[PDB]
Amino acid sequence: ASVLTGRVVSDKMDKSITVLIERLVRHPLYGKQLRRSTKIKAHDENNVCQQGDLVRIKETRPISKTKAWTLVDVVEKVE
Amino acid sequence: ATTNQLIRKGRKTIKEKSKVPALQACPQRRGVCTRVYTTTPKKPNSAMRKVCRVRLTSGYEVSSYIGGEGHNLQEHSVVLIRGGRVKDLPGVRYHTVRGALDCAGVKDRKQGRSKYGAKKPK
Amino acid sequence: ARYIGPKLKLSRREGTDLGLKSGVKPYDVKTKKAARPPGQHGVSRNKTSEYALQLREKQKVKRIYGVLERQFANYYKEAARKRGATGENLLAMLESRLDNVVYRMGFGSTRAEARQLVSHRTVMVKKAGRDEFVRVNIPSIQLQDGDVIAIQEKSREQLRIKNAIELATQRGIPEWLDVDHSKLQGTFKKAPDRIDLPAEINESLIVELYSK
Amino acid sequence: SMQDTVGDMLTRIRNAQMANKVSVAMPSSKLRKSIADLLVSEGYVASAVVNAEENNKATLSIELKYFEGKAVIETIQRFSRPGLRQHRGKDAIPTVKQGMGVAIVSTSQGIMSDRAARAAGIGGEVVAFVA
Amino acid sequence: GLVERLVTVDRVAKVVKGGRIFSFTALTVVGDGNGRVGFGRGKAREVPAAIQKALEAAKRNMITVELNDATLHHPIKARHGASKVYMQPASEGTGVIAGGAMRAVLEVAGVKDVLTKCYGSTNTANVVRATFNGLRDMSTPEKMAAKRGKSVDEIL
RNA sequence: ACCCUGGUAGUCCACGCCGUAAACGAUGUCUACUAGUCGUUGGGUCCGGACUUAGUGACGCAGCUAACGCAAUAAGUA
RNA sequence: GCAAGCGUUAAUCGGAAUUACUGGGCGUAAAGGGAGCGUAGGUGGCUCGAUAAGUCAGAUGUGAAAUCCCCGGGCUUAACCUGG
RNA sequence: GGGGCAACCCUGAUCCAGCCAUGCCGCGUGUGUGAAGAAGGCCUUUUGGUUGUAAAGCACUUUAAGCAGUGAAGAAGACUCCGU
RNA sequence: AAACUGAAGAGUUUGAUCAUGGCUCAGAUUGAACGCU
Repeated sequence: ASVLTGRVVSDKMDKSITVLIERLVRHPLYGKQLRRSTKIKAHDENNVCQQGDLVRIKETRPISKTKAWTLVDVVEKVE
Repeated sequence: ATTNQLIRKGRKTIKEKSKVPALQACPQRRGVCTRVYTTTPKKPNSAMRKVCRVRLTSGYEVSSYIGGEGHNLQEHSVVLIRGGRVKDLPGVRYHTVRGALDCAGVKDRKQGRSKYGAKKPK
Repeated sequence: ARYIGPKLKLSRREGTDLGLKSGVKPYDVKTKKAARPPGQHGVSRNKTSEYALQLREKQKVKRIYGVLERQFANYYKEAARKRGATGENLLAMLESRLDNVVYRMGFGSTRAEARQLVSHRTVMVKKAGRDEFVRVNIPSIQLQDGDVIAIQEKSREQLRIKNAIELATQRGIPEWLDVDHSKLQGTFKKAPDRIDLPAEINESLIVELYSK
Repeated sequence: SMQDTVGDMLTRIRNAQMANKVSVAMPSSKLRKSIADLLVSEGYVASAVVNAEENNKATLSIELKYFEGKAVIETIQRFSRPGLRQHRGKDAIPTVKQGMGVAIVSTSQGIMSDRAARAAGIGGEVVAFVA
Repeated sequence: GLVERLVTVDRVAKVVKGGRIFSFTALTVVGDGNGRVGFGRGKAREVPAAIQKALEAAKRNMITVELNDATLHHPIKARHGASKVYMQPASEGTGVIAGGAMRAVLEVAGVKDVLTKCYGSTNTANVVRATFNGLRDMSTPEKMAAKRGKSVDEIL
């Protein structure tokens, strides 16, 4: 439905990971695209992925106070 | 002033403050005269210009210029003060409105009557 | 409002005939003063500036048709918006005014007397497509392609209308208007073209003035 | 160092024509050849031939034109620089000299003139204005 | 059959032992109204002699401009020193909306409708010269096509 | 005060502070391109010259500049 | 010159390219940090591929109505109302 | 819109009216004709200029306001009766 | 068919000049106030 891709910058929570999604939001006056980033905490039920991995996360019903996304696929892993 | 420098700091123009702070963005304010004196203008020219120091309802106490030939203002006279500075007078940025509340219109005015609160002669 | 005061000191300020007096006398005989502007001095020194030939060119068109600034600046706003040349869309809106047309057709000795006919409910207009002859008292009605003008039955025996026709024939009748003296009826067939009005009016000065 | 290869190309052409040089040469590249080829087909330069040099290097030589002793390329300015890229849609391509000049546009169908992009109804990166 | 118009008359002065020697400078723009235009400024102790001397300097500094039959062919941006001018073609009936210095050269050169704007310093002598450079540097679609060896149809 | 006769801190050394100068080319750093002429420093390669480099100077086109002036060591073209 | 209004004051934008994105400058007019190394960041050689995120195009959904603009229609005209 | 089977009731929402040139728009305060170019004012070189066809005079017109009539549309046809 | 139409400068530093640069002005707008009407 609504899937998002980004790296894992933290995984030191039980059944939870922090995902850093990058976007290029363009300045509304000067036209240069600035690469910004937001930290989205997703839910990793089995707690398998570590930090530094590519993960797809989809929006779902909230699982915690500040957690409403869940891990669906780990396309890439730390080298 | 590169593109990267503009999306970091950005042009910041500065707005000028009001030249008539006592009015508080109002067209006119009423006040009470605490002193009605005369003073001398600056270097280039000479005269005895009539000035009234008035305490306004905004909490400011400024000096306004009584324009016209003759007036009837004393202490505790209730006057309307508008904006507009007098170039020759240092520290006078307001004009008293003639005909408004206590200030009378200029007695024998004929041409610019509405600027001096004078009724049309019959 | 409208201008009520003397008419031959308006022309004199413009330096040309404005048709503010019915053509029974030559323009230089009705006033005989028309070399010097009105007032004490009139014809003197000082070099006129670019703004003065702009103001005087727009003041002149306003005095010809009898329209004040606010109603006349609205016309320029309609003419600018409107597609095509501004200074020619402006001259059409002013020539399509109902009070101007009952003078181009011959029922008014002058636009001021034609203003006194439209306003006093003595002229009926019929919009093209409708079949009724409404009475109107609005000088500034913009006529359109096909509108028919007719004099009111009550005031069809007017002694001032009868001699306004006689005097119009000498002045002539335009081709964008079809008049019927016997039936006291006309037709606004078409708005006049730029080459159907005098070439002494410089409409480019009018558009030049309304841009600061 | 050099961080605008396209800007260097145009600067070489701009200075060579200012100096009335017969031809301008520079290390070659497909992006440079693609722009140089468009300049030839637009009629701004005589020809542009690539000579394969040693150590897998190439030289792009452009033959310039002059009309009545004046350079044919009156102005050649870069629009989309690396510090600020400019991508435009099919209806936002800026014209050069009211259609007389060429706004070189990099579309998904390759480098081509702005009049070609509008005909194809396609946008792209407006890389330069040549007039 | 040439159209002449005076742009500005300025009073200048030179200093000597006894005092000041005042002279007058006049800047004129002469033009055919059909594409031929030229400016010149003359100096004399009297205004009529400064005006007359300006006219003769302008009739020898002339250029022919190929206009788009009512207006310019393409937007123009020119400069002379510190005055930056800009002109773009306008639709018929727009009129020459320009400042006094820009209007004089454009009106007498035959332009009837153009959009202008003057940047930098608005010195009449330099603005007239900056506009004069822009009109002389302006190009025609026929000239652009022939320059590239193509036709006007091949170059929209 | 300038001038004269003396004269102490300082100037010198070691170790630390200070962090400022008309600390200037009143010209940020790094690239590429654009007539030329004459010096000079450290190389190099050729035949006393010639050429080519990396500095350091004096001029001088185009170009730029309000002007002064800059001008391959740009204040030119990007 | 405006006109049942006309002036004055207050206030916003404009003119001001006078914060310059469009669209300015920094030798001497205000403006190069005393110099350097370097973190974040910005930007970045050539060739053959892959991907399609940016970019571009198309389709679909949505972007309320009113307002703005265009073409009309009704108020005697206009302001006003109004259909697409 | 609320209640009621309805009748009907309630509704300072709303639909209107009042006050204010506060704004936008429209109309008016007349129109033609009138010269040895009256007088009065103002200037002046003391006699001319100007106010100026402006006024007076003469011939008209009645928008708006006033007076008197007439007079749509905003109303959706409730109830009751018949028929299917 | 159309919505696609739009860009003005001036005064003021000097004995004079060009540049720089501030200040001021002409425009539009208002739920406006005030003065005369």
